[PDB]
Amino acid sequence: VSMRDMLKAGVHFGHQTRYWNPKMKPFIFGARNKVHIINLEKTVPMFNEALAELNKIASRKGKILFVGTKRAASEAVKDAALSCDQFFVNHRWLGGMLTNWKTVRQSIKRLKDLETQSQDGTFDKLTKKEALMRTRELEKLENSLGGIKDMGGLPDALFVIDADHEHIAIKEANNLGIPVFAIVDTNSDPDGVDFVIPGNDDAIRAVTLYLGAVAATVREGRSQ
Amino acid sequence: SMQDPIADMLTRIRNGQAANKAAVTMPSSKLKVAIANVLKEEGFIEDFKVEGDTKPELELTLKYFQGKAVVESIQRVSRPGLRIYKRKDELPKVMAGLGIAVVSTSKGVMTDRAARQAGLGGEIICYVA
Amino acid sequence: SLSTEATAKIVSEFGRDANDTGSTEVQVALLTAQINHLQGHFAEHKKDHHSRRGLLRMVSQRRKLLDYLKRKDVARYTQLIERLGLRR
RNA sequence: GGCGUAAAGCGCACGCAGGCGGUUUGUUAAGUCAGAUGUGAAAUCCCCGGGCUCAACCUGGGAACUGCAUCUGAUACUGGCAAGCUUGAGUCUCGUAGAGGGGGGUAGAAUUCCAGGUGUAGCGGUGAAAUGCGUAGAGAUCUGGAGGAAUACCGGUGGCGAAGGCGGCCCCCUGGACGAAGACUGACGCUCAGGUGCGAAAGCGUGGGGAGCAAACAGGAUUAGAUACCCUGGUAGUCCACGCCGUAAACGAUGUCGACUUGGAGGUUGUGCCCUUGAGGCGUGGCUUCCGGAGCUAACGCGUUAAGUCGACCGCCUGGGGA
Ligand SMILES: [Mg+2]
Ligand SMILES: [Mg+2]
Ligand SMILES: [Mg+2]
Ligand SMILES: [Mg+2]
Ligand SMILES: [Mg+2]
Ligand SMILES: [Mg+2]
Ligand SMILES: [Mg+2]
Ligand SMILES: [Mg+2]
Ligand SMILES: [Mg+2]
Ligand SMILES: [Mg+2]
Ligand SMILES: [Mg+2]
Ligand SMILES: [Mg+2]
Ligand SMILES: [Mg+2]
Ligand SMILES: [Mg+2]
Ligand SMILES: [Mg+2]
Ligand SMILES: [Mg+2]
Ligand SMILES: [Mg+2]
Ligand SMILES: [Mg+2]
Ligand SMILES: [Mg+2]
Ligand SMILES: [Mg+2]
Ligand SMILES: [Zn+2]
Repeated sequence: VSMRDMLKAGVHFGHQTRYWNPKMKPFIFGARNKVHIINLEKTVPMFNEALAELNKIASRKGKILFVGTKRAASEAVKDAALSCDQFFVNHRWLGGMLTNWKTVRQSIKRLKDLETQSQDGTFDKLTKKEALMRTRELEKLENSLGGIKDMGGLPDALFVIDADHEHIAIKEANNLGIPVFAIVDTNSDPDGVDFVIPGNDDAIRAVTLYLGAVAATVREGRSQ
Repeated sequence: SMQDPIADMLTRIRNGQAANKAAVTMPSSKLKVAIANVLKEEGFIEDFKVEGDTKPELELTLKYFQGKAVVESIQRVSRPGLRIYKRKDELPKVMAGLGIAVVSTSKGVMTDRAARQAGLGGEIICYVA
Repeated sequence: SLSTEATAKIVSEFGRDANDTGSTEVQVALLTAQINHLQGHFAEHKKDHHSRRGLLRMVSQRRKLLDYLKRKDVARYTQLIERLGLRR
C-alpha cells in the first residue's frame, strides 16, 4: 500500500493527545487539533513488512486468524477474512479460545451438529419451541464461532484490528508463541505485537484498507 | 549535596539505560572521562564526547543488543564514605571474569584484568556486567 | 528590609565600586546593618519569634562569611570587623 | 538487615566539634599501589613421606603464619600546599502572591445582662419528663444602653509558615518564598552527636477580665444499679499581661540535602510571545490535588512532591509482657 494511498483513508488520524500511550512516541508525526497524527513514513514500510511475513506464512499452508470485534467493522472483517479462505473472530472474543482451545473446541462440534442436524438431519418437526430455542443456540454459536468453525487447530498467525480492544486475544497468542500482526492506534500498547502496524483502528474506511490489503496478499501468497 | 559525581555518572548511565535512552550527558571531569574510556574500550557503551571548554559537558552514547541494555548492572564500590583499595593479588573479578571492575592505579584508570596483568593495585571504582 | 538607598550606600563604602555587590566585605556589612536595625525591632517586639528566626539566620550567615574571609585573607578580615566594630 | 501501616525518623529549626564535598593546573607523596630486605620462636593446623601389627600416637621436609617494620619507586584516586575556574551557594535591582510573625486601632451580626413601651399566662426542656424560669408580669415583640468573646457570607483536596500552627477590616514594625533580567563574590557547600532556640491543648504563679461554653460540684431523670450518657444550674478553665511547663495519633505514623528516571487530568501563583481585536492562542518557572507507567513492596499501596535509581551526613530498631 502507498503513503498517498493510505493518507486518503485517514489511516494517519489517531486519537486525542490525552489518551495516548507514551510507548508510541516513535510512530507519531506530531499532533494537530489536540489529536495525535501518526507517521505514515513509519507506517508503510512496517505494514509492507507485515504483509511479507503473512505472505510467507500463507505460502506454507499457514492458517490466519483475523480478529476484529468492533461492531462498526464486524462485517468487513468477515468478508475480508472469507475472501482469502481463512478464519475470523468478529464478535466478543471468548477468553480461552486459544489457551483453552480443547474445551472451546467442544462448542465447535456443537455448532456443526446443530446446523448439520437443522439441515441434513433437518428435523423441522420440533415441539415449536425448539425451532427458535435450538436456533437461539445456533444463532449465538454462529456469531461467536462462525469464523473459526473449520480452523481445526491453533492458528499460525493472528491479524488484529485494535490491540487494546483485543488485548485478550493478543495475550493468548503471546503465551502460545503465535505471532501477532496488529493495527495499533496511538492510544494502545505495542508491546504484545511482533509486527506493529501503527494507524487508525476505528474508521471503516481505514480499517477496510489494511484488511482489504491483508486478504489480497494472502491470496497472492496462496496462489504461488 | 553533589559529593559523589562518579556514583552520579554510574547512575545516569544506569537510569537512562533502564529508560532505553539513546544517550546520557553529565558535567565532565577527567576522572569521568577516564572511566568512560574503559567502558567504551570494553564495549559497554558505543562512544563518548566532551563538548565545551569552560563548562565541559560529557556525553555517552549507550548501547543495546536484543532490545536489551548491554549494561546489566553498574554499581559504585569505593565511595566518599568508604574508600576501597586493593592489592594486585586481591583484585576482585566480577561474574567470574565475565564482567569487569574499574580500578584506578598509579598508571591511570583500567580494568581489574589490565591492572592484574600490569602488577598493580588501586582504588576500586565500580563493577560492571 | 534595608532600603535601596541604604543598601547601595554600604556597597559603595565596602565594595570595589557600586556594582561590587557580592564581595564578602559588602555582604557582611549589609547583614550587620540589618541586624543592628532589627535590634530596635525586637526591643519592642520580644514576642515576634518568627521574625527572630529570620534575624538569627542573618547572624549565622554573617558568621560563615566572616570565617571564610578570615581563612582566605586574615588582613581583610581584621579590618572588616574592626571597621564594623565587632567581636568585642 | 532494617525504620509509611510489622520493633524503629528526635515535634520542629539553627548550629560548634566531626564526617563528606563541584571543576582545572602545578606541587607534595601521608593515605593507596609496587618491589627489595629483615622479622613474623618451636610446637599446633595443612600437604607429601617415615616409624609403632593398624589406628590413635610419634616423627622428616615443605607450605602456611594472610602481620609488622625499613629502604626504594609509581602518582590515577583520597589528603596537604599554592594559584585558579563558575555550574553549587550567596549578594545586588525591580516586581508578585500570601490567615507568615508582633503591636495599635476599628466594625457589624448574635448571645447574656441592665432600663423602659406593648402584651398576658405561660416559657424552657426531653424519647417522655422533672428540676428550673414567669402575674415582684416571664417567654414573645419593639426601643435604648453595658460588657465579653469570636469573626457568617468570601471559603475552595485555596494560601502562608521549620514545626506547633495562622482567617472580619485598617495602619505601623518585621521574617520567608517566587519570577524576570543582567552584574558581583568565587566552593563561601551538605549534614550535625553535644549545645541553643521554637513548640497545640490541658496544667501552674501573680494581677486583671468574665458574655457564651464548661472539668469539678449541686439538683432533676434514665437504670437492676448509673459516681455516666440526657436535662436545669454551674466553679476552675477557656480571654489579657508578664513568667513557668516542654508534652500529643507534636502524623505524610514517611529525617535533611543533592543528581537521575515514561504519562493524563486539574487547582494555585510568577513571567516571555500573539490581528491584547473574545471571557483566548503558543511557550517557561515556583507550589499543590487526583489517577497511573516502569520499578519497588509481605501485601496494602508508593509511583518525578517515590515507598523508584543513587550518593553525603544524622536519629533510631533488635520477640511480647515487665517499662
Ligand atoms: Mg529485619
Ligand atoms: Mg494511609
Ligand atoms: Mg510502628
Ligand atoms: Mg518528622
Ligand atoms: Mg613531578
Ligand atoms: Mg605406617
Ligand atoms: Mg610434623
Ligand atoms: Mg619443618
Ligand atoms: Mg611457627
Ligand atoms: Mg590533589
Ligand atoms: Mg447587642
Ligand atoms: Mg516582605
Ligand atoms: Mg574572578
Ligand atoms: Mg492562669
Ligand atoms: Mg451539663
Ligand atoms: Mg487554680
Ligand atoms: Mg513522644
Ligand atoms: Mg498513584
Ligand atoms: Mg504497578
Ligand atoms: Mg523483651
Ligand atoms: Zn482506536
